[PDB]
Amino acid sequence: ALTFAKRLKADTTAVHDSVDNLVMSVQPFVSKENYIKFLKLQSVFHKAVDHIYKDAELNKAIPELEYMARYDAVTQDLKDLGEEPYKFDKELPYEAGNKAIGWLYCAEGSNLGAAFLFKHAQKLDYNGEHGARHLAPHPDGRGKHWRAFVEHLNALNLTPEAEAEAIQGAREAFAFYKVVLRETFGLAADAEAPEGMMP
Ligand code: HEM
Repeated sequence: ALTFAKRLKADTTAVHDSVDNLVMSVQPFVSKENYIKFLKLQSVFHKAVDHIYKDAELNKAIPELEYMARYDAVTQDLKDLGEEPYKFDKELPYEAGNKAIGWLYCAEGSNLGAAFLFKHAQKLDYNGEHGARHLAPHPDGRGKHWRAFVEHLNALNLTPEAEAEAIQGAREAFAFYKVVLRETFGLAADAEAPEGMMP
């Protein structure tokens, strides 16, 4: 990998796939009840990167970053389902520095992949205007919007030392996501999708 954005993906594809498999494994779209659990998980994760999107310094290296946050859309999705705002039990990670960049990558990247989730959400009468607001595509199209975001990432001009932290940060973001998922769907700690399952 000769670029920052590509190295991130490279060092996190395995953990990313474990996330994809685990989410699918818990049947988020099998019922309104389960979907609600999926929204709560999403809520927590996006609440946890809300301070990163609105990060002064980061908004200098990346334009309109703050406006890319999906936390509100998720809370509104919860509203549409008859649920009041959800709040995590434990303490929410509040990452900063280069490791927080990894978290940003994780959250922003998840948009790129919400297409699949968006499609299955729409099978439950949940679309970008109701219930699946947080999954709808960026007005400019997931592809474009993302490739652009990528330029900004590769633009930070982080040193190998910096990337190392950001990448470790991206792994930790993916790890947290699974911790919340397990708790939200009532699984044991360290629970994973059936071994051998492919995304
Ligand atoms: C079962 C649910 C999920 C599915 C089916 C899924 C699927 C995918 C797919 C197909 C892409 C393709 C993007 C493209 O090349 O156009 C992608 C990208 C991405 N996903 Fe997932 N994903 C899921 C959940 C998540 C979650 C919950 C996170 C993180 C908390 C995550 C983070 C990312 C990241 C960071 C990227 C960007 C990868 C890159 O560097 O191009 N995904 N995902």
